[PDB]
Amino acid sequence: GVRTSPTGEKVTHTGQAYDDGDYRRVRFSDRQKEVNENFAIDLIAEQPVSEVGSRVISCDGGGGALGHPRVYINLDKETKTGTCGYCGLQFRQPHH
Amino acid sequence: GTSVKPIFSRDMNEAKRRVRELYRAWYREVPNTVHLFQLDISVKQGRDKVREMFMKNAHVTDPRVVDLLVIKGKMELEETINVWKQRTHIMRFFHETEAPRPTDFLSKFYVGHDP
Amino acid sequence: ELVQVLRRGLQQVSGHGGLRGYLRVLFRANDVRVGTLVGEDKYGNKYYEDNKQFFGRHRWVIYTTEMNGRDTFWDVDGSMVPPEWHRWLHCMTDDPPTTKPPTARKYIWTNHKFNVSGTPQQYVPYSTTRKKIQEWVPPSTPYK
Amino acid sequence: QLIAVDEKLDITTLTGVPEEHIKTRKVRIFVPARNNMQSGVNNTKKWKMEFDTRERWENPLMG
Amino acid sequence: SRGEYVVAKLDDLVNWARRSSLWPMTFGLACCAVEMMHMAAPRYDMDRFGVVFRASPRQSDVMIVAGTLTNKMAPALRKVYDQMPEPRYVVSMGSCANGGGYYHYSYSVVRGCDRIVPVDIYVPGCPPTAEALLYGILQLQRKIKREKRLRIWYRR
Amino acid sequence: TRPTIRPRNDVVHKQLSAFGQYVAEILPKYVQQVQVSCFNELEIFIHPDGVIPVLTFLRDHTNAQFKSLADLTAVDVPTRQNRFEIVYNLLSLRFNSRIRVKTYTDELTPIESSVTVYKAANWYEREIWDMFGVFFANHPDLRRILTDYGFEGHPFRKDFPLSGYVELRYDDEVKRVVAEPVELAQEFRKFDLNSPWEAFPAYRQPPE
Amino acid sequence: TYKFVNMREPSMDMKSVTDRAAQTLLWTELVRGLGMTLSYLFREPATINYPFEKGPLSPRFRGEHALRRYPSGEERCIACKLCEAVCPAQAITIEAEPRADGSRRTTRYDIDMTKCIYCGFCQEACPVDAIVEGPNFEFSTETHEELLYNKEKLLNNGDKWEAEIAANIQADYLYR
Amino acid sequence: LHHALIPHGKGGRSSVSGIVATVFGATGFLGRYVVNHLGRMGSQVIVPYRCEPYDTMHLRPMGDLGQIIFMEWNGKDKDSIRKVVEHSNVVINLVGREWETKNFDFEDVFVKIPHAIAQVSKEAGVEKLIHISHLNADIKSPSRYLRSKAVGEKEVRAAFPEATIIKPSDIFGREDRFLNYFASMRWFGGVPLISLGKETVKQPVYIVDVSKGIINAIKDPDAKGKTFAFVGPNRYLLFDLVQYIFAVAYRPFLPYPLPHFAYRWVGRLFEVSPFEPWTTRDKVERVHMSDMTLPHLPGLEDLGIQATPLELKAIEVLRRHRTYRWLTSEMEDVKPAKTVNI
Ligand SMILES: CCCCCCCCCCCCCCCCC[C@@H](O)O[C@H](CO[C@H](O)CCCCCCCCCCCCCCC)COP(=O)(O)OCC[N+](C)(C)C
Ligand SMILES: NC(=O)C1=CN([C@@H]2O[C@H](COP(=O)(O)OP(=O)(O)OC[C@H]3O[C@@H](n4cnc5c(N)ncnc54)[C@H](OP(=O)(O)O)[C@@H]3O)[C@@H](O)[C@H]2O)C=CC1
Ligand SMILES: COC1=C(OC)C(=O)C(CC=C(C)C)=C(C)C1=O
Ligand code: SF4
Ligand code: SF4
Ligand code: SF4
Ligand SMILES: [Zn+2]
Repeated sequence: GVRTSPTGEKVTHTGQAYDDGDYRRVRFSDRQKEVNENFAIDLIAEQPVSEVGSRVISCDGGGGALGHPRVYINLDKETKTGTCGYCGLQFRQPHH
Repeated sequence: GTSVKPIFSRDMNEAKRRVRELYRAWYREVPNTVHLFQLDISVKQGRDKVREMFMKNAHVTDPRVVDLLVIKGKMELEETINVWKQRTHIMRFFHETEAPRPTDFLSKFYVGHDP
Repeated sequence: ELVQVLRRGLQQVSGHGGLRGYLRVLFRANDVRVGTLVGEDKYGNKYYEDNKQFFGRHRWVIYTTEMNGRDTFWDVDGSMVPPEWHRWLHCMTDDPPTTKPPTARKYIWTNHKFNVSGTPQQYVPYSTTRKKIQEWVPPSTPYK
Repeated sequence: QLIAVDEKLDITTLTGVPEEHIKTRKVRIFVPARNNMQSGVNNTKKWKMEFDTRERWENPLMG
Repeated sequence: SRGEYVVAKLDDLVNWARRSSLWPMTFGLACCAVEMMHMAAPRYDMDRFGVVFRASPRQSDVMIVAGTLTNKMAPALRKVYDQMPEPRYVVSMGSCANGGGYYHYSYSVVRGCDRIVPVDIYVPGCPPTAEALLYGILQLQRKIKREKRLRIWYRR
Repeated sequence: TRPTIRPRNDVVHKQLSAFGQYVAEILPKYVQQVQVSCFNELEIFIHPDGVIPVLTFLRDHTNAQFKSLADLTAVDVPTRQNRFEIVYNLLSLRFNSRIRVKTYTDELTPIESSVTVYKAANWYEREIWDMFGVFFANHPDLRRILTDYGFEGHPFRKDFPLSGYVELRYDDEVKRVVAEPVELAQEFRKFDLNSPWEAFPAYRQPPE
Repeated sequence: TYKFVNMREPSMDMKSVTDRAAQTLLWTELVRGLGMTLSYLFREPATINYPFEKGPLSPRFRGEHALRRYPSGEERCIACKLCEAVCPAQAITIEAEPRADGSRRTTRYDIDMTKCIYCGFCQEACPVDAIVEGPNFEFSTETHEELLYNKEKLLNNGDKWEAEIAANIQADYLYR
Repeated sequence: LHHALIPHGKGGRSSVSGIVATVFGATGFLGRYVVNHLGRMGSQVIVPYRCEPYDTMHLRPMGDLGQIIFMEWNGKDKDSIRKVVEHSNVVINLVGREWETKNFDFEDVFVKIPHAIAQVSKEAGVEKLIHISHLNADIKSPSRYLRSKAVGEKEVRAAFPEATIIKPSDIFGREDRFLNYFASMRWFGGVPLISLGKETVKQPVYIVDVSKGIINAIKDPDAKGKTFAFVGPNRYLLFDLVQYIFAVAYRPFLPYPLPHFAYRWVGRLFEVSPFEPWTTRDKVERVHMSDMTLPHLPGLEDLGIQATPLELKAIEVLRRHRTYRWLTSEMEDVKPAKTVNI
C-alpha cells in the first residue's frame, strides 16, 4: 500500500518519508530508496474471519511447530472478534 | 609509619636524581630521533616537548609514583631508541590533527552541553 | 583405447550442435562436457547433470545471455540463479524444482533480481523511524 | 626496609586517563533502588559507582 | 569519431589485461586468511583465473585485508599499501576488516580497514566462504572491466 | 541425581586436602590459607613475600615436583584495598596433579619476579604488567607485550573503558596514521541482566 | 601406551651397506619423490568450474539474513527483542510501537552486517521463526553503506528467498 | 535552522557539523585538503566528479559512513549542477586548470563554469557560496589566466551577490605546482630565469592555511559578501626563493638569464604536449610576475589564521627531491633566505 509524498518519495509501511526541507534526500540521488511493496497490515486485513462453535479457540499460526506458540482466545464478546496476538487472524461465534 | 615498601627510591631526593638522569637521556636522544625518524620538526621543538611531558606531572610528591613514572619514561625511551616506534607514534605527542578546544565559559556554552 | 577417447571428443563437438555451439560453450564457460538437461528457467538459464562425474562437477548451469536488463554473454555471476535452482544447484536437495516445485505465495517475488551493487538500483540505507521531538510552531500573526 | 611515606594516595598520573575525564567528571556512589516492577531485592545489596550522563545524538546514517 | 573508437578499443585492451592478470599480496591477518588459502586450494584454484600470490608489494596489484586490523598493525598495513605501484586495488574480506565485527567495541581494533585505506569490494561473512571470496574477486574483475581511463582522458 | 549431575570423586578430594595440610605445615611463614574446592581443585593463599620460597619449594621438593608453570595471570577486584590478585597454576607430571598459588598486591607495591624459578614466567609477567600495571622486581626485560607502542593505561582494569580513550585513522594532510579521542557512531548498549531474585542459597552472605 | 618414531638401527652387513651406498650415489629416494609427483600429474584434478559449478552446501548453512511472513502475508516478527538480546556482536537494533490496528510490530529492524559474526543465535532465539539466515552467500558490495540493512531490505530479502528458505526449514526443523 | 542541521557531538569524525557542502573540483590539489577538513568535523560532503572514479578513491577515508557522496557532473550541463547542489547550504568552487585543453579554454573554466555554478546555486537556494580567484587577477594582465579570473569573479559577484571571494597567492604544498615545479628544472642542468629573477617578488601561502581559511569563512557570519587575500608572511625575490629551494633539496644551483622572448618560445614548444604540459607560455608569464599588494582587503589573520612561513614547511615538500646522501638532513640546517619585507 505505497502512496507517494508531495516530493515524489515513496512512503514506507512504518510511514517514514523525508520532508522537503531535509537534506538527507541527497543520498537517493542517482540511486533509489528501498521500499517493501507488501504492506502486512493490508494483507492481514484481507483475511476472512473464521466462525467456530466454541467460546474458546486455539491458534498456533499453522504448520504446527512451524508457527507461533499456541495460545487460546476467548470469544464471549458478541460485538467484536478475537484476534491472535501473534498471527493477527480473527475468530468469532456465529451471530444473528 | 604507614608501613610501605619502595620500588627503587627511599625518599624524594633519590627519585629526583633518577628523574634528572632520565631527563638527561631523553635530551641527548632527541637529535638522533629527529635524524632517524625523518621528522619535520626541529630539535628545539623536540626538547620543548620533552620538557613539557616532564612538567605535565611535576606536582607528584609520592616517591613510589615518581619511581613508576621514571620506569615508564625509560620504557618509552627504549621504544624510541630501538625504532620499535614509528613516525606516527613519535608525532602523536604533538596532536597535529586535533582542532583546538576552547577553555573559556562562553565558547563552551556556544558549542555544546559539556562543562 | 586412444581412438575411443578421440571419438568421445568428436561426439562432444557434435553434441553441442556443431562447431558454432562447441566454440560458444568453450569460450563462455571454458568447458565442453555434454550433460543431460534437467530444466530451464524463465530467465533462460539451463541446468545439466552428469552423475558419472565426481561430487561437485555432476551438476552445472549454463547461464542465460540476457537477464533483466544487462547483456550477460560474457558477464555472469552466481547471483543470477533463482532460489529454487539455487537450492538444487548447491546440492542442498536431490529433487529439482521441476519435479518438486516450491510452495506458491502471494508475496514471493515473481522476478528474480541479481546483485545490483554498483548500479543505480543499489540499496541505500536510511532510518525508518519518525521524528522524536516536535518543535513549537510560533504564531503567524503579530503580537502588538 | 620501609620508607614510611606520609602523603595522600594519588594514582591519576599512572592510569593514562585524559585530563578532561578526571577533573570534569562527577561519579555517584549509591545503592540502586529496587525496580518497582518486581518484589525481588537481590539487586539492592551492593554499592554502585557510575559517571555523569553526557550527550547522545542521532547518527545521520541509520539514525 | 575515429579517436573515440581508438581510445575505446585501447581502453578495452588495457582493462582486459589488467583484470586477467591480478596478483594479490601474500598478506593475511587472522581467520579469514585460512579461507583465502582454501581459495588457493585445488578445489577452487584461483590460479586458473590468473590470480597469483606474490610476496613483494612492488609486484602486487591487489591487497586482500583478511582478518582483524588492530591499532598496532594499522601503520604497517598502510605502509605496505603505499608501496604498491599503481594501479592498485583493495578488497575488504570479513566482518573484522569490514567494520570491526566481533571486536568492534574493543580499545585496540580499527573499526574497518576503510578508515586506513580506500576499499573497492567488501566481502561479508565471518569468515566468508572461499566461494564468496571468489565471487568478490570476480566482482572486482567486472568492476575493472568498467573503467574508462583513456576515454575520459580523450574527453578532457 | 544420577543422569544430569556431575559425579564427585571423594578419593581425590582427600588426597588434595592432605597435601594442602602438608604444604601449610612445611611453610607456616607464608601460608595464610589452604582450600580445596568441591570439583577437586586445591588453592594455597600466601603472603606476597613468600612468592619465591613457596614456588621454589613446590618445584624442587621430592614430594611436590610441580616443574611446569601452566599459567600466570591477574584478577582485578576494585573493592579490595589490595586491588590485584596474582594466580599461579602449576602442574606436576611426577604425581599427575595440579595446584594453584595465590597472592595479592596493589598499584604501588612490586611483586618479586619468578623468572629464576620458572623460565616460562618471563612473558606472563610482561603481560600482567601491560594489562594491569603490576610491577615485578628484578625482571630481565620488563616492557609492554600486547598493547600498541606508546599506549597509555592498563586495559584489563575494571575502571578502564571497554572502547578505550583514543582511536586510529589515516589522515591525508599529515600523510600518516593519527590518534584521536574515541567517537562512536553507535554507542555500546549496556544491558542490566541480573535477576532480583537470589539464585544460590548456599552462597548467601550475612546481612551485615 | 606409547611408541617410538625414530628409534631404529640400520643393518651393517655388506648387502645393506652397498644398498645404502647406491642410494647415496644414485638418488633412489629422490626418484621415488619424482615418481609420486608424476603419478599425481596423471590424475583428474579436484577443481570445479565456478561459477557454473558450485560447492556443496547443506540445509543448515548460515547465509544472508531475511525476515519472514505468515502464509497470509502478515509479518512473523512481534518485536520481542530476543534476537537483539542474544546477539553476541550487538549487530541488531530494534524499535517498536503498536500498529494502527493494535498489532505488536517493529518500526526499526536494523542489522549491521559488518558487525555480524553469522553465528545464527538470532534464529535460534526467535520464537516464531521470523529472523533466519538464508542460503545466499554471494552479496558482496562496492561500498560499506550497502551492508547496513534496515527493515525494508530484510523484508525484501525474505520475499526474494522464501521459496528456498521454507524448503530449507522443512528439512531441518525436526532436528531443532 | 532545520532540526536535522543542528550541530551535535564534540566536532569529531562521528559528529554533526551542520554543514552540507558541495565542493566542485574536489579531486585536485586544494580539493583534497578542503574535503579532509570538512570530513574531520563530520560535515556532509558532496563531491561532483568528471574523472575516472579510480582517481576519487583517496577521498573516501576522509569522512564517516555516509558523510561523503560522489556524483557525476558535466561542466557544460546545467541540470548536473542543479542535481549536485539541490540539497547543499554551502557551495565551494575550486574548478580550474593551469593549461588550456582542446575542449576547455581559460574562459570556459574561469568564466562560464563559475557563472553557471553561481547562478544555479542562487536559484536552488544555496545560502553560502565560496569562490576562489587569484591575488593577481587583473583585467589587463599579460596572462589570459588572470584576465579570465577577473572576468569570472566579476560575473560570479553579479550572479551571487552574497558570495565570498578568496584570492590566494602561489599555494605551496606536497602536491603543489609551485615548489615542485622549480625542483623539476634541475634535470636539464641550469635554471633559466627571466632577468635572473631579480625583478620578481613572490608571497607564497601554505596549503593548510588556505584550507583552514576557507573552512573559517564558511563558519563566519560576517564574511558573506567579503573579498579576502590569502598571502604568506614573507615576500621573496624569485632568485632568492629558487636558491633556497635548491638549497633545501641539496641540488647544485645553476641560474642563468634567459630573455623573455626566448623563454616564451620555449614555453610554446612544451605546450604541444597532449598530456599535462611541463610548462606553458601562461605559466612562464605568471611565474615572472610580481605578487600584488592589496592592503585594503581582509586577509588570513582576520579569520583567526596565523600564516605558516615557508621556512617551516619546505622540507616536507622538498625532502622527496633529495638524493640518498642528503635524505636525513634536518630542517634547521639550510639557513633561511632573505625576504624583501618593507
Ligand atoms: C606488437 C606488440 C605490442 C602490443 C601487444 C598486443 C598483444 C595482442 C592483444 C591480445 C588480444 C586478446 C585480448 C582479447 C581476449 C578476450 C576474450 C573475451 O572473453 O573478452 C571479452 C571481451 O573482451 C573485451 O571486451 C575486449 C578485449 C580486446 C579489446 C580490443 C582488441 C585490441 C587489439 C589491438 C592491439 C594493438 C596493441 C597496441 C600497439 C601499440 C570479455 O570476456 P571476459 O570478461 O574476458 O571473460 C569472462 C569470463 N568467463 C568467460 C569465464 C565467464
Ligand atoms: N594552485 C595555486 O597555487 C592556486 C590555485 N588557485 C585556484 O585554486 C583552484 C584549484 O587549485 P588546484 O586544486 O591547485 O587546481 P587543480 O587543477 O589541482 O584542481 C583542479 C580541479 O578542477 C577540476 N576541473 C578542472 N577543469 C574542469 C572541467 N573542465 N570540468 C570539471 N572539473 C574541472 C579538476 O577535476 P579533474 O581532476 O577531473 O580535472 C580538479 O578537481 C583553481 O581554481 C585555481 O585557479 C588560486 C590561486 C593559486
Ligand atoms: C604456493 O604458493 C603459495 C604461497 O607461496 C609460497 C603462499 O604463501 C600461500 C599462503 C600460505 C602461506 C603459509 C603464507 C599460499 C596459499 C600459496 O598457494
Ligand atoms: S571476520 Fe571472523 S573469521 Fe574473519 S578474521 Fe574476523 S573473526 Fe576471524
Ligand atoms: S547471526 Fe549472530 S552475530 Fe549475526 S545478527 Fe544473528 S545473533 Fe547477531
Ligand atoms: S525477529 Fe524474532 S526474536 Fe527478533 S524481535 Fe522479531 S520476533 Fe523477536
Ligand atoms: Zn495465530
